[PDB]
Amino acid sequence: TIKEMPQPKTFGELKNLPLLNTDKPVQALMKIADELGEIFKFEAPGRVTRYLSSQRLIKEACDESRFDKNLSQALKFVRDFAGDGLFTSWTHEKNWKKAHNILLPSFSQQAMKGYHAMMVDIAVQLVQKWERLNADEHIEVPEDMTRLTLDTIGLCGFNYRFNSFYRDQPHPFITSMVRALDEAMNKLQRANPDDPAYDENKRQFQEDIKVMNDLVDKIIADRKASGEQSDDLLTHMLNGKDPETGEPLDDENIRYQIITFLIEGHETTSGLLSFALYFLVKNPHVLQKAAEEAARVLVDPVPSYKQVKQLKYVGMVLNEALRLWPTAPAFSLYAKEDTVLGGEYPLEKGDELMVLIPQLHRDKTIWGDDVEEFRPERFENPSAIPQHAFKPFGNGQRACIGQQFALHEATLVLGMMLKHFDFEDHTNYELDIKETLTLKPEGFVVKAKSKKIPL
Ligand code: HEM
Ligand SMILES: CCCCCC/C=C\CCCCCCCC(=O)O
Repeated sequence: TIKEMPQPKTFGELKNLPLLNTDKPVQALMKIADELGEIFKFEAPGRVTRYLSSQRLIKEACDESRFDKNLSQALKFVRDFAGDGLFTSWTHEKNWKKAHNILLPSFSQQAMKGYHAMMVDIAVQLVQKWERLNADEHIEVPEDMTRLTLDTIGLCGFNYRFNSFYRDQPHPFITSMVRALDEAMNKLQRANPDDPAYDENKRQFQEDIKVMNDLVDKIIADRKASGEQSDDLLTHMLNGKDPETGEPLDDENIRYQIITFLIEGHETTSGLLSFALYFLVKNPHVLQKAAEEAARVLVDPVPSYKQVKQLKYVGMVLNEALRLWPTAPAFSLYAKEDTVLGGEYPLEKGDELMVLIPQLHRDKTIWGDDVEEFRPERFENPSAIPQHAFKPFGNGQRACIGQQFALHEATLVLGMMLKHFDFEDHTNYELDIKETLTLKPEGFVVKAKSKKIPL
């Protein structure tokens, strides 16, 4: 048969929408998953999506023959400032492919290699920021993670120096960028968008959207007036030609990929670093195993692309951190054509599936009776993991492009951190995940005793 689809409390016209009225809608969703199963329908006025929690359905939607990346309502609100950079453009849309072809070359094994030196530059500034601290003082973890991640993509990707550690308040781009994500996320719970009480908010949006674009204007500016032969993301953006179309990328699009890269390729990573340092601190053995591994690979003052390549264990910490709290928490798909999802559910073409990744990772029939446990080891043999079971980086062609960049910077700095530093959970931090589309622990702070080792 057709089963009728499960689906939570409705409120007349408001449908399900009053359910999502919260700061933590993805958490609220996980909860409703938990209550409802492996697939439920969420309907709001105008839209309708099905959330998918279960590996069985997921792998079925992960099939490119049947389901293309769809722009979820979130994305569409991100799309007002990201237009059609890779993140927030349809698959069937000239600029997507173009920018893939044009822009991928910047993520290949050799590029990783040149990027390395400049990662280190950063990860050093950090280590040093933490080494210059006095007794009384703690580190505000996800704040400083964010200082790292952003300066890194800046220099790696664009050879601009945000100079985040030269500053004690978060960076103007960070601030207007956060308020933009927060906007996109509230616009999702709005009964009535055109209400006059949201006028102060639309103004605030344009204000921050500008700040962001300003910084691109500074970035492109200073690439003009430069002794370059940079081989980064920007030179490719600005000068590659899509071998499929012979064409290069329009100014308008370039300026969307700049914004895209400066957001998506730093926020998700610092999220990880912080969930990572979280579970470490809450699990003092795991910390120790990985802090030792580390002592004995990073034998050099300053690490090296291959040195990072051996942090076997610390890449395992990271996968797990990402397994528990996937910091880009969902992707979206439409039905390419009418189908039936696991033999039970009739989809019309156009239908919006939507993958709760943090629930996908908690499918107990895949991972064991103990999903909520932070066990890096479950990542001893990559082999054992069924396909479509650990998708923290999306699916098929529509997949994190920055992936191996990300793991590489996390693995890098995590590792250096693990090596110069004793980390004391001084306040018994209880985990608070802040949502702004992506996820990041909030108010997570720690103390760091050095092992006075220079660099
Ligand atoms: C752990 C940190 C990261 C996580 C969890 C992550 C996760 C993701 C996810 C889930 C998607 C797909 C979203 C969707 O399919 O709708 C994605 C796509 C994308 N990501 Fe990441 N990512 C990370 C780091 C990065 C890095 C560092 C960059 C670049 C420097 C980056 C750039 C991109 C781009 C351009 C896309 C769009 C490509 C496309 O779909 O055509 N991400 N990433
Ligand atoms: C290009 C800018 C980067 C993208 C930033 C967003 C990262 C992941 C998107 C998360 C979508 C999660 C949806 C949350 C609530 C819902 O689906 O209703």
